[PDB]
Amino acid sequence: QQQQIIKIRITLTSTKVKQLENVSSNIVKNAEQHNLVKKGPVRLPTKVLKISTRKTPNGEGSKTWETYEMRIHKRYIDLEAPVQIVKRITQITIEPGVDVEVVVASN
Amino acid sequence: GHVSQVYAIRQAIAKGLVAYHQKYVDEQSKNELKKAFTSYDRTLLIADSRRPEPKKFGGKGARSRFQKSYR
Amino acid sequence: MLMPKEDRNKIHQYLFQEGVVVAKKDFNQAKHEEIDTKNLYVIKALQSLTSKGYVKTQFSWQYYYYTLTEEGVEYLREYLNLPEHIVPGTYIQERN
Amino acid sequence: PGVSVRDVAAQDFINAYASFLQRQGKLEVPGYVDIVKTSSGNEMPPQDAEGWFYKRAASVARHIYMRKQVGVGKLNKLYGGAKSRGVRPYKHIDASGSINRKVLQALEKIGIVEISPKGGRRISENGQRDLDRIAAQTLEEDE
Amino acid sequence: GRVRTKTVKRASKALIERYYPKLTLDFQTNKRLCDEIATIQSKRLRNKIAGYTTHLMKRIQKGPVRG
Amino acid sequence: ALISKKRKLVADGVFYAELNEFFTRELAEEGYSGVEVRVTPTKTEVIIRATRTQDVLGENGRRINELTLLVQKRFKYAPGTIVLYAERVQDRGLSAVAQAESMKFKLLNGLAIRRAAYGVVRYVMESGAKGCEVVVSGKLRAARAKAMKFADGFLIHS
Amino acid sequence: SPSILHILKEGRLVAFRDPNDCLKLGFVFKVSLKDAVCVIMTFTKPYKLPNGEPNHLIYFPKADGYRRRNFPKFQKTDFYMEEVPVTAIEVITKRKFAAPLGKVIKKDVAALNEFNAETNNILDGKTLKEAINIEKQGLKIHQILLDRTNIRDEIFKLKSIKCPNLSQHIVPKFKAHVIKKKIEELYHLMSDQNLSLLPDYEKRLAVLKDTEFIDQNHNVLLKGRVACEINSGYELVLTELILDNFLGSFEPEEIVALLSVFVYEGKTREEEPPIVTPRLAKGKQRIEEIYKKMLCVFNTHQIPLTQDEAEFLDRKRFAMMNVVYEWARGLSFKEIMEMSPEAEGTV
Amino acid sequence: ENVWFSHPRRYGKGSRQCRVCSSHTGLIRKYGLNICRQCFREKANDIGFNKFR
RNA sequence: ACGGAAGGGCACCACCAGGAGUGGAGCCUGCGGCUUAAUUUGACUCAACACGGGGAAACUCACCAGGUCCAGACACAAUAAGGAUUGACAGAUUGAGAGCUCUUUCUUGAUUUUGUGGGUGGUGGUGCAUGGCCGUUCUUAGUUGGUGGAGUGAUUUGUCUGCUUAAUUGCGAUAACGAACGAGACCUUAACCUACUAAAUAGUGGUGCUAGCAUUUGCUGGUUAUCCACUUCUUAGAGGGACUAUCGGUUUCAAGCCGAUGGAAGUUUGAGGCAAUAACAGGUCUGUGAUGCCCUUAGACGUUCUGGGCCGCACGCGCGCUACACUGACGGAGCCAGCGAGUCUAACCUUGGCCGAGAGGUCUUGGUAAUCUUGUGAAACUCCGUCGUGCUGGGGAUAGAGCAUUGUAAUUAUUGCUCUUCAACGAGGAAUUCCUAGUAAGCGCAAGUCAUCAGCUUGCGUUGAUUACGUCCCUGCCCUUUGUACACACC
Repeated sequence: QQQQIIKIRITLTSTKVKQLENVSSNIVKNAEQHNLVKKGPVRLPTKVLKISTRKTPNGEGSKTWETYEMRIHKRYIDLEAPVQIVKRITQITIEPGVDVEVVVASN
Repeated sequence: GHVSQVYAIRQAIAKGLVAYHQKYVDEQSKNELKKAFTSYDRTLLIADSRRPEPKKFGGKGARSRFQKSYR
Repeated sequence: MLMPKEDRNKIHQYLFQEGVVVAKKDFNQAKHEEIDTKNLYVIKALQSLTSKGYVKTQFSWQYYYYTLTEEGVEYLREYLNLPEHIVPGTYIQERN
Repeated sequence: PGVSVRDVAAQDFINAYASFLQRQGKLEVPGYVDIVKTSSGNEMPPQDAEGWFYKRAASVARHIYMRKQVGVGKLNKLYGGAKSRGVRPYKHIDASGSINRKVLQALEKIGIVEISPKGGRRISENGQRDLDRIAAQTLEEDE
Repeated sequence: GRVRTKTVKRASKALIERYYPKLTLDFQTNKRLCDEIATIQSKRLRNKIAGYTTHLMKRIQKGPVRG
Repeated sequence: ALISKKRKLVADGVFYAELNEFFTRELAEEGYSGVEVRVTPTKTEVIIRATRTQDVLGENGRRINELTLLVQKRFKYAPGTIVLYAERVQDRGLSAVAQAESMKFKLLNGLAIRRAAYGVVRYVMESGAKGCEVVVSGKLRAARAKAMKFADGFLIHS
Repeated sequence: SPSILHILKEGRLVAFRDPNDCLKLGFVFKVSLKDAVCVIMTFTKPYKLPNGEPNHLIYFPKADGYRRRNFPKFQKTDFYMEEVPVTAIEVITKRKFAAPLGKVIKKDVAALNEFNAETNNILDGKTLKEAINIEKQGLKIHQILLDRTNIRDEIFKLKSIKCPNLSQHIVPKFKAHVIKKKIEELYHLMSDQNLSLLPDYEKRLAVLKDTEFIDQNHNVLLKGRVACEINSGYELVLTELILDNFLGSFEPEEIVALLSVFVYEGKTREEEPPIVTPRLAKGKQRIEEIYKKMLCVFNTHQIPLTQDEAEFLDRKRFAMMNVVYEWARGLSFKEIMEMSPEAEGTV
Repeated sequence: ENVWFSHPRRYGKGSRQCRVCSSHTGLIRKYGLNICRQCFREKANDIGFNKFR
């Protein structure tokens, strides 16, 4: 009767930085409060979705191009945590835009 | 590339040496080293601050543009 | 459009039992989802229905958003011959 | 077309070996070797002729040496010429991979290299102690 | 070229007018003083303002400036 | 599930777009302003903003139910996973979209352009804005086209 | 899942069964991800025991002592299709073939021979490895797996395991435990604690015990006593208002006007005027604080309040302080009316 | 009805189209979105591709 | 507004100083004409001509030779279960198991049906009837109205005599006074943090297991497991950092400017994004279920099937990328990157072993991705050998013959390889394009179209120059003065 540790791995990803980092920091805080070892707030290389296209709808006009780009910021956070805290930490921390995932059984 | 790599390695050798002197030897020696290097400076200690400017549309390169006709 | 009457019955029925119908604008689609009929047949029967009131349409991104009316409900009860004050489309249902 | 000779004795490192591989009497030629272009995007066969395969042997010995573990496809990518089509300048394009495969199959037999986990092929401890030691003994002799 | 704009100059002047105690003729000290003394939006702009104040103080010491 | 993050985010964006357009089309009379695709664990909430929840919400939740059906039958969701709502937009204005709709409706009733434009601008001013700009292109009065450009207060373009 | 549709292989070995309840085996047509409607192609009839009864034991992987005890072979049957949910499918296994069901149906030479071979190869010998992937996510699923695979090895831990014949003798025991606690225990539970209002009531006790109105042994305290007089819905805050000398500073008028916040709807368009005296404002502030606290305490337990009580602070209730205060002095009814926003009957 | 009213459209410009407008030339397949380039431009900020560079 | 008028200031879409070139470096595609059954079509100085994201084997397709199909909603008559209408194996039929049509008859059961109003669709017309979008005027410093003043008024002043700035930027002056937009500021990105937050999806170091060629302990992996330690490199988040900082000169000595010092960064630190007012009867109805009016609406310019054509051509003009040869091209031994991109309701990126000269085929494996492809060990270029001046050897076209792949289908060859014809070509009149720093120029690489095809573009790195650092002479732009018989404004 230990309430056994399972090595949780959260994987946050979003197009926003301030709305995402907020959730990250919150996760860091709550998880700290419960007194658990963890693997950082590890941040990944931000992925730029670049789309090059002509400005004009039809061929006439000086040949002007237009970069249209969307950011993808991604954070993975490993909480070496018990079976108790999974349900407590999953229910909290939800946000429009911030795509949240959680995964376990690391091998 | 090759030249660039060479430049990097020499720089590393320099900085590594001066830093080593700074920590594990007296300062005067390090000063002597600097002054020997910095007088000659081929980006010896300090890095080369030029970095590739981006390519822009209506041309093969950055400042280069395509040829126009009129007729 | 000309089609077997059973398919029409299925259409009118399913629409009554839900209230909404959807359809990707594709003639030469073959079977349409949920209702057991080709998509063209659906789309044209629903157009026919719309013609004289009864159901309202909104095109939007080539996906045909059909929605039933009050007169439409009366028409469908008449066609499908089932009792009033018992089987409607989607009126109250939910508590809120 | 190729890689990793800039450093040490490019030609001499893999020339005293080439004749020494013939000296060994263990080498295992394909049969259709030496009447071949060596790459799809090339033009002529090698000018060594009575040789070349022995250069490419020690070059593949050097390749397995190079690092960790190497494969077939990688070798194709490497010795591949890049192909000249019309205007279409010199787009990097795979080699006569069969030759590299043959070389591998030879080297494995001679007791230099073996097939590894994670796929690929790896150098042995007994392997190159004798092989390219005599060729690079020229550098030890001159010193 | 390297000409200082309206919002840098005017604001700087205003600051010197209502804060002559403090604003010693050093850049870096003013730079933080500016962050404290009043709300500035960007860093660049703030720095520019600080620089101009430093310049003004430097040329206030020699004689009484008109304005 | 099992879609790349790249592909996924783009799909979400697409979903948002198609939603906004559909709502703009269907919720025209109500004075639709905007939406937000509020994804949650399991459920997927969708807040809708308009000037009035007169018939958008419906009588006893009828039109809203219809809308939900349209949403979930279109994109193919499990019933009761996707959910719609109806929040009040703030200040009947400042949101430009609603104002544009108001113009559109003012015109199509049968009115001169000036009255519409200046009505809109005045309303905007009343709503506590810095300033406004209303431009009307096309065929005003004559057969040849013309661009009338009304404004008040203040703006920025850079 | 990462291998739920295509990768696992079309015609993969699964153990399904209809309400007859016997150990069967078959090939998957297509894993329909919508209504769970898999069309399984069985090759074995309901495997009844030597006695002639429905077999209840499931294939519990990796054990010669477990399965060969009662399952040396199964019955051989030719192809025929049946639709079934995923709930009925018990344990998926490896021994399968890549070729489709259509080929088997239409009488091929390559399909049928290999097919029959696979049909009887399974029968001849079978000690298979179970394979369901956890690599997608696994949070609830992982937990379930943990629960089950510990109970998997627990089947060997207990006394009954190396019997000569277990499933022949189980039909009485099975009949007893399953059917006797089918709708007797359950019917009893349908007249013991029926609704979720009793559980929720016990959660309402958690907040009532925490707020110190009733004591922890579930009996009434002074706070609960005083509160027993108040019949209004906003009784807890009001109960909390009477504790300290905070009220002693006020005059009777000030008290009565302060008390108006509770007994008023407060749904109107017009704006609240400035408060008639600072003490009243202070009181209002205190009330607001207390109601915030109460909202917080209710919110920890996670119980939904009424629309009135959810709103309370958002609603415009606080203007009637300024109204009734003047009345409490001794003023005319016109004067007060001309101060107040709301209708007269309401006032 | 008709076993003659469909040519092969397994690939090419004729097979797949812009979901908004249903053109063929000027189709944005990148990131599997399949939007007419002009249409994409129109709904670019809607989807959330903002012009930085 | 214009001026072969004046004054002041500017720009490599202007020169000078040169560098690279274009009219024969691949022979390509684009347009014109010509040809055409059709050889669809828009755009014609800048601001049309590898542009329409237009690299089309069919579908794209709009054009041409033909063949069907109705998706003519609806209302109103009329035929009408002694049947409205539909479908139909097969003979004929025709490119064609298209009943399209006929031949023979079976099936069908209010849906349609022929007619009348009225719709509907259209890559039909009209971009000079419009919307949106974009281009350009206009890589520029310019525009406005509140209250004043001047003038009968159009209007003007403010918005300027100088000085300075990339800049109506400022400094100042002053019938104007405060104000707003544009510029700047702002945003992203490019570089500097041996400080903070950390990171087996990024590294490095130490300890158990490797030392096999230049090795004694290169650096590498053995090492997803051997555990520990670390955050310089690598990734981000948060902040700091440059403000012309200090010194000198120079100027009513003010704004500023030129040099020096330190500094990662001192041309608004570079690069972009954003970009005012008023315009053009610029382009687009072939992006749009954006649309007005017009045209057509069942031998339909509707939709759809068969087959062509847009590739019809030694070019009449326009852009475009390898090395005209010894700072070369080979044979090897060559060769470090950085943007990216990637399979689901499926077949994308391919590591691996086998077979194959080859392209490829195969058995599998890893990967929804800083983890696997993939240190995309790219190319130019470092090292030795082979030619060495020769329309030759240098390197592999134009034509033929085979073998592969993709695709219903490759024939007017999709591409790829292989051998035989052998060609970076004799430095390209007149003319004209781009260019001042990590740029120009060289060289590849990815992505965008995509089943297959790049020489097209869009970004990315790699090697890395000369020559100004100026001017108003040519080509134009901005302001002020002036002149004007112009105002669709010098065409």
